[PDB]
Order: sequence, then C-alpha cells, then structure tokens
Amino acid sequence: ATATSISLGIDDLLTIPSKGWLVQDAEQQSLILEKHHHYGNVHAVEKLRQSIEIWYSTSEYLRQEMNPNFRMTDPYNPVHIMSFSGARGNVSQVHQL
Amino acid sequence: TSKVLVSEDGMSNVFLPGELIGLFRAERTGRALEEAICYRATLLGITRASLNTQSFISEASFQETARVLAKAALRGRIDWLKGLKENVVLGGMIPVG
Amino acid sequence: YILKLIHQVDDKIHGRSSGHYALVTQQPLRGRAKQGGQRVGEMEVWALEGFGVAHILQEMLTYKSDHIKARQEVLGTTIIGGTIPNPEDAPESFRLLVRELRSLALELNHFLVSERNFQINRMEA
Amino acid sequence: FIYEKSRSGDITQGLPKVEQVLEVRSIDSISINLEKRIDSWNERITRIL
Amino acid sequence: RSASWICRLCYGRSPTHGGLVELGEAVGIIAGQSIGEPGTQLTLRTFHT
Amino acid sequence: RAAENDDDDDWFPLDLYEAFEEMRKRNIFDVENMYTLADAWGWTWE
Amino acid sequence: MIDQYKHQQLRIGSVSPQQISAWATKILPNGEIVGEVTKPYTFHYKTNKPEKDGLFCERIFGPIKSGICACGNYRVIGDEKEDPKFCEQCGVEFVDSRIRRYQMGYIKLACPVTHVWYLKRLPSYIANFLDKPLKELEGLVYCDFSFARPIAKKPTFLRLRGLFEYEIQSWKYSIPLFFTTQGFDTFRNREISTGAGAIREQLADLDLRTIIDYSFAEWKELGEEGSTGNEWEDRKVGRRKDFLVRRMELVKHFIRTNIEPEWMVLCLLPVLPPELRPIIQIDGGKLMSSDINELYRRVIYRNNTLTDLLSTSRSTPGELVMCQEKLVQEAVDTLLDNGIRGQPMRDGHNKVYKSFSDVIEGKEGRFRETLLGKRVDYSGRSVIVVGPSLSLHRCGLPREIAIELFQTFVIRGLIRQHLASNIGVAKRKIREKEPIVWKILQEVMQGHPVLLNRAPTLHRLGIQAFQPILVEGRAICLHPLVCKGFNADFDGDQMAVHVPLSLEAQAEARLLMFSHMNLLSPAIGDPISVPTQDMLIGLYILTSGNRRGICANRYNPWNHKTYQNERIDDTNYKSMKEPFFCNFYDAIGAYRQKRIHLDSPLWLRWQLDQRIIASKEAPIEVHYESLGTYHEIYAHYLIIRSVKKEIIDIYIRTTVGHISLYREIEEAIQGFYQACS
Repeated sequence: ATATSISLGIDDLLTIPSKGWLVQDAEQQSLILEKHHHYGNVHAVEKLRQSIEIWYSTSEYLRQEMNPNFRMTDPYNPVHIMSFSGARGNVSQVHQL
Repeated sequence: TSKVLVSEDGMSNVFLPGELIGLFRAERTGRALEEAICYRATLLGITRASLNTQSFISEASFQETARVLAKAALRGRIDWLKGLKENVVLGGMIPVG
Repeated sequence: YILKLIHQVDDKIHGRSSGHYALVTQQPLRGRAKQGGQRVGEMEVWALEGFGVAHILQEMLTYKSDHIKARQEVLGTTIIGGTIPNPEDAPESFRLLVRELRSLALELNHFLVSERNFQINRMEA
Repeated sequence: FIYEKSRSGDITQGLPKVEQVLEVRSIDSISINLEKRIDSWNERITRIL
Repeated sequence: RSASWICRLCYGRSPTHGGLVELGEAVGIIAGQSIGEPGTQLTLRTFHT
Repeated sequence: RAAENDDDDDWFPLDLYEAFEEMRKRNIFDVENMYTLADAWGWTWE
Repeated sequence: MIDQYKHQQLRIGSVSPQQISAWATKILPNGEIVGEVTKPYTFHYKTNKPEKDGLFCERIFGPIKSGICACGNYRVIGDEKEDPKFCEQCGVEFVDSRIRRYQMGYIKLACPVTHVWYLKRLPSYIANFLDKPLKELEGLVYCDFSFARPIAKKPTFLRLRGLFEYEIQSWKYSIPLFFTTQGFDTFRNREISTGAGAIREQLADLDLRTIIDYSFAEWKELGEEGSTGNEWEDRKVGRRKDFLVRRMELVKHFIRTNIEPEWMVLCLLPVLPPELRPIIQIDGGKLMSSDINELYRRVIYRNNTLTDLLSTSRSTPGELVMCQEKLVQEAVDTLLDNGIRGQPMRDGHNKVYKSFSDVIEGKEGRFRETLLGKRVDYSGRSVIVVGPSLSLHRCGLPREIAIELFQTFVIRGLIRQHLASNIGVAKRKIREKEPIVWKILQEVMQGHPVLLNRAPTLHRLGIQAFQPILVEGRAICLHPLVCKGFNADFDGDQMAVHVPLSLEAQAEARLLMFSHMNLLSPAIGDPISVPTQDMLIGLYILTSGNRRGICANRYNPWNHKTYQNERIDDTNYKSMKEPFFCNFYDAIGAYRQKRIHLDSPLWLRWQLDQRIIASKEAPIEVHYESLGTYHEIYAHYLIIRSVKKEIIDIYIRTTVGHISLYREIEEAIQGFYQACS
C-alpha cells in the first residue's frame, strides 16, 4: 500500500458521463410541470408528488450506474479502489462526492 | 417465558393464588397433587423477570432498592450466594471460570 | 495551514503505585491532581466475568481498593517477596453497607455453614 | 388537499422495537395473532381429557 | 431441564473456540453482551449519514 | 395500534389438529408416565 | 464426581430494640452504660473537639487518635497482650481509631416511631396486618386526627370499644363532660391511646393463627359468591381476595420466622458511626460537615425537648404534648426517608437533604457504584498511538508510566541485587532517575502481563492482556489489528493500564486474555482481527492482476501479420511473449532487478496439484501435432500432455503479486511450524 501509493485529487472524483443529460432533462420536466401548474392543468399534490419522484429516480439511477462506469472505464480510480475493495467508503458515501 | 402465575380460585395449601412459581415447579407437582393448582401464564418482561429472582441482593442493586430491602427484611429472606452480582457485591470470589 | 491543539500528551499521562486514600470509601482519590487511580465498573466487570477470570476480578475489588489491612500486607509482601495470599474478610465497602443498613433498623449477617460439620461460622460485621 | 403517502412500514423499527417486544408491558408483539391463540387455548383447556 | 443454569450439550458449540462449551462459562453474560453491542450499529451504521 | 404485517410465518390453527404429536415431535400423549401415579402408590386403590 | 460444596448465606431482617442496645451500649467498669447520646453536641464551639454525649461523643466511640485518650495521655500497646483495657479516668482503649468508623450510636425516642418504609410506601404492610384502611392508621398518627382503641390482655370494663373519632371541632369541650369524670390517668391512660403507641400495642395483640383462620374463612365466603353482574361488583371481589391472600402470606411468613411484628414500630434509633459521616477539617477553620449530622442534631434536640416535657408532667397539658410528640415523629420520618413525604425539608440552600434512602437508592448512591465501581492502584491513563512494528502479543508502555506501576518490583530488583540497602535508599535512587533504574524496569516487566482497557468499554474485547515493552515518548503504542477489537481510532483516545499482582491473576491474564486465543467474536463466530483499510488496500493492489483485454493491446491480436512470414520458418525470432520463470523465488529475483513490473504477466511452472479455483470451464484452444503433443491452452493455464508419459508441463499465467502473497503465507506457516519445533 506504500510502494504503489494512493491519493485523492480533484479529477479522480469521476462523475459519470451521462449526468449532463439526465439532470438537464430532469430540469425540463420540472420547468414544464411548474409552468402548467400555473395553468390549472395539475393540482398541488401532483406537483409535489412529481418533484420528489424525478430527483429520487435520477439520483438512484446515477448511483446504480456508478460502479459499472468505474469498473469499465477507470478500474483503478483511487475512489473506486478505496470503496470497491471494502477498505473504507460506502457506495452511498462515494455517491455524495 | 419460564414461570407460570397461579390464577385465582387455586388456593389449596401449597400454592397461594397470585403466586409466580416456575413452570417445572407447577408441572411436577400437578402430576402428583390433586388440589386446584390453577395457574395460567406469564410472559414476564426483561425488567420484571429480574425482580423475581432467587437472590434479593441482586434485585436490590437493580431497581426499587427500598421496596426490595423492606420486603426481604420483613420476610427474613435468605440469599445463598449462587449468582455473580451478589458475590461481587460482597467482595467474594464469583463461581465462574 | 495546520494548527497545534491544546490537548497535549503531558497533560494526560498518569501513574500510581500507592498514596492518598479517601477518608470514607478508602479508595484512590481522583484524576491526576489528587493522584487517583483509574476506575473499573459495570461494563468492565462484565468483560472480566465474560473471560472467566476470577482472581483478576477479585483483586480489583479487595486488594487494590477498600481493604484497610490488605493494602498494607500486599505492600509488605511486595517490598519483600512471597506468595500473595487470598483475602478472607470482605472489603470495607461491605462493612459500610452493613453499617448504613444498620442505621435503618435492618440486619445483614454473613454465614459460612460448613460442608463437613454443619457448624455455623457467622462472620462478624 | 389530502394525499395518503404510503410509508407505514411500522411504528418503531430499531432499538425501540426491540425494547418494546422484550419489555412485555402489554402482550402485543404479534398479538393481532398471538393473543387470539392464547385466549383460545385458555378458554378451550376444559375438554374431554 | 433447568432454568437457573444450562448444560454443555443443551448449549452446543462455543462460538469463540470451536468446541463444546466448557464448564463454568458465564454464558448468561456472553448472551447479554452479544445482543447489546450490535445495538449500536443500529447506531454506528447510522453514524455515516 | 400496530402495523399488522401479520405475514403469518409459523403459526398453527386454533383447533384440535396434531393431537398425538403436538408441535412436530413435542409431546406425545404419554399414557405410561402417570398410571404409576395411581399404580406405584394409592390412587387407583381407591 | 462429588462437587466442591460451598454453602454461604446472607440474611436480612428488622432488629429488636435489645439488638440495637447490645450493638451500641458499652458498659464501663464503673457500671455506667451511657449509650443514649443525650445531647446534640456535634462539635465544641471551642477547639473543634466534639463533646461527651454528642454526635461525635468519644466516650461511646473510640479515641480520635491511636493511643491518645480523652484527657490526652498515651499508652504503648502495639499488641493484644496484658494492657489496661480502660485508662481509669479516661475509660478509653488505646487501640487504633478504626473502631471510630465501626462503633454504633443509639438514641431513645420517648415515643414509638413507625418505620417509614412499612407505613408510607405502596401497600403498607401495617394496613394488611391490621386489616384496616390506610387512611385510618394514617389518621391515627402523623395527622393525629384519631383516637385508637387497643384490644389487649387487660379487661374492658369500660363500656364498648370504639375505633377512633377525632376530627370535629366540637370535641374540644364536648367529650370532657362525658370523658374522665373520675381522675385523669385512671381513665385516659388505661386505654384509648393515640399516636404510634396504640398502633404498636395493636401489633402486639392480634394472634397470627386466628388471623389466618379468619382470612381463610373470608376467602371461602368470597369464593362462593357468583356475582359477575356489575362492573363495580366485578372488580370489588378481586381486590379484597388479593388483600386476603397477601394477608395470609405475610402472617404465615411471620409465624415461622425469628422476626416479631412489633419491630416495625421502632422505639430505639441507631446512629451511624461518626467517621463515616465526618466533618472535613480545612486550613483556616473551614468545615465541610455532613447533612446527616444536621438531621441527627434536629432529631436528638427534639427528643430532648420531649423528655423535658414528659418528665415534667405534673400539671399535665393537652394538645401541646401531642403536637411536640408528633413533631418528633415527623422529624424521625424525615431523617429515615426524606423526599417520600408530602413536604420534604430543605436546608439553608433551598435544597432537600440527602436522606438515608437517598444514599441507599440512586445510580450515584449505594448499591450502584460504591460496591461496583472501585478505583484501583497500579493504574494510569495515557494517550494511544499506532505501532505497526509491534507483534500481536505485545504493547508498548511509556517510561514515565511504567516506573509508577512497577515501582515496588523495581524496589525488589534494587534490594535483592544488593545495589541498594533500605527502602528509603531505594526510593531515593528511584527518584533521581539513575541509569541503573531502567535496567531494573526493563527486567521485572519481561513476562509480567498488563491489562489494557479502553475507557469507553463497549464489548467483551474492550479489555485485553498484553506483554509490555519500554518505549521512548509519552504515548502507548497499540497493535493495529486489535484496534477494531477495541473499536479504537487514533484521533486522540485514552487507555487505562492495570497490573495483576497475584500469581494466580498473572496466570489468568497470560493464559486467558491474550489476543491469540480470542481471535473469534462470540456473536456468530466471525473473525475479529482481519486486515483493515490500509492492509486491505495493500493486499487488493497486490492481488489485482494484469490488464485483461483491450486495456492491454491497442489493436486486435487476430491481425494477420507479424508472422515473420515466408515459405520456411527460418526468419527473425524475437517472440517476446512472457517470462518463463522456474519457480517463485526466481520471479521475485527478476522483479527485484526491475526487469518486470508488479502486474506484468509471466509463466510459472507448476510442480504441485491443482490449486487455483476453476470451474466447469473450457479449454480455449488445444493444439495437436501429428506426433503426440496434446498442447492444451485453458483460460489461465497451459498443459502439455503426450501419448507416452510425464505429464509435468503445467504452466500458470500469473503476476508477481499473487506469487508474493502465496509465498508470504506459505513461508509464514513453515516458519511458525519450525520455530515452535
């Protein structure tokens, strides 16, 4: 663990490539629904029941796509080795960074 | 779950009703005696099961010290020093290991 | 930018072979200013009972604690050298216990009914 | 407006649940099923035997 | 056949040394601790979020 | 007052089922442990 | 196999007044007893010396100094031999002042006193004993709004009995026309007593066997009634039946025991030894007394006032005697169990006193931590650092801590080796940090285990024995593997050390609490010391393999080219391929020269059976020459069989990391086996 050595920089925190589209699309549906909510198309509960569901589904989709991204493109990323080997760091904890 | 409670109308002369004798205590004598034994059941809690112990010293150092000591003194209870807390209280050697 | 904190090691070291004892409980006083001894209680005892060690648990309550007459004798048999003898009388904690249970008009009598003669050997307390 | 949510996994669900079941204040661990059995036995003991 | 103690064979293998439980083991103390320690993972496991 | 998961897992019916073997092989109706209650000493004698 | 029988006992019960008198009263050779402690003289207003017949009465207790009597003379005794037990005028023994903390005081209240526990608490046993409502007896005393009638041995020529009736303002001058009419003591003092006296006499009157018979008859009468028609009737029978059952239980317990009921209404009050309730002597005259002294002083002063009023009967008064007697009773009530009554008395700080029950009951009082949590000698706190060089059976103690724990064993080492003569000389040599002192405190510690204890103990493995060694610094070095056993990090934590002195205790510590026979947790039987974060990452990086596919070659290896192609096999032959090392140590040697990297693949000949975990699998390509060659290529190993004999060509594709790990484990086993013979 010394001769090889490991360290945490800024570019080793590798966000999955598809986050750029998923967050943008999640914002569009939040913009459209909040724009129709002022038109009377939907009621308050429907707006509440959806703004909780896009961001929960999107967040839980990035979390399940984290390891397949790490395990295929950058198998030796310092964040991946630290958590996938079971040393320190949950899958949820890595999801925060 | 190891102790039964002598239900009402089970006076006889050995088990006064309201007593909380053990399960074997009741089932061995029921096979021999012929009065109204008439116990039912107790699923005593983790607190109540420790207050009905064979040694008053252990109970007195757990909860309701004044009541336990008063009842033991009025009855004239005898502790035979078979547990681990009582022998620690007296400074004597515990009978384990 | 790294700082240096106030919890320094020289403010946390300790060591005590013997010394001052409390007037009533007859135990090492407290902490480091009074040259006290480290306390063992509850969970600690539960560990020692778990390991099945009886002499170790016994000597942390009689010898290195309340015994008026046994601390002096371990000091004596430890300055010079001998086989440390197991104590007979209960520590002064039990004596204090029987003392304030006497103040409430209650008894607490020990007995040593012999297995070979059935002769009562009531201890004095 | 009223919406029903849908949590209700169970009231207490950790140490407090273990404390509740271990500390048998009222017998209500599975008494939606257990109390029925116990009362049925206590009323059906008197039989042919 | 008793409630104030236990048997070597009515207990089983000792979980610490891979054999029959030895005479004079405080199995009552071991049972209490091993179901109390975990109790704080219901906390330690929550001590990350 | 409780989340009735219910989820009946290992319960048993409120009937006379499983007479000879009460709960798996738990308590067979002995009829040999307790005639001696009246045979070893006097119960059947009267 | 007859077991080692051991019959021990611990009884408890109420004391008779004669028992207290025998406990406390000490009779001098002149014939005086003087155990009453008449005056509430805590300490002289003069020199802080107490006083005769006071809270710190030296006449009843022992001497305040070993050998010094009340007057001041000293007698050399030092032995249990021919010596005057009492110093004539002093009447005080010269034995040590230990008897100060064991002597028992004793006072007499000129009125019977009901014990608080048996009267004020939940279902008081007095109510069940007399088969009377609690309000009735609570009005007999304390409130004093009653006049009880004790049925006893004496005849009852006075017409009828009555039970009690005194709460009407008309009774001030209504009954005197009907009452007395012939003397005062010859009518009022014959019977109809008030206060606790009537209660105690009633306790001394009823026959237990008749009570058992009557309660059995009442139980039979109650059991033969159907009822079950009204909810009030539903719940009325049950409480009365339970009352009867506990009544016969208590009566039967009384019948076959050495305890008399009259003892619950005590008449003689024991007094706690003085030394256990001392007054702290501070420089300048400051005194930190005990509240126990305050309640005791109040009780004895009010009892003295009672004795003065009663002994001066002559012109007998009325409600004044009752008022003062019940004030004395309430004072004793407060002394015994304060905080349980309606009005808790408070001292000069708006704070309730620490009652005897308060000392007995509580997580900080008695029976909770004084008899369980005991500070011990040969102990010392520290701070914890990590030592990776330590073995599993070893810890590290600071030089400052060790000298203050093994001081006495070093005194051995100095005295026995004749490098010192006396205890004072040895301690002086210790205090000056002589260079030979550490040679002793490196010589008596080898083989003497020490128990390390993490202050916030959580599980069974929070206390463990270790073989200490002397380290330079001020911190205890701890093995990293046992850290999760202690659940200890290194952000700043403290560890307490203890030294077992007894030979048996040392055997226990060495043979039962060492971290090489406690490698499994008792929960389910899982390892408790496993390579954690840093070691785990090291081992994972070691056993990580090469780059399998497209991450090792830019272009496809199909790529029909680079064959050195011509009509004959006589061309340039480089064939870099992978190294063909003979065995492990050849591979490690070639790795040391930096010829190959850690994850660079290589071929290693195998001279054993199959060890690598395989499965149903399939050989990717098995070449077969026209002559028997059986060239088989599996997923990760190559087998060259034949048609005659000698199937020994097993070759494994591997990296130096896996070889290193396997060699480490193998040589560790084969070194432990041969080191231990």
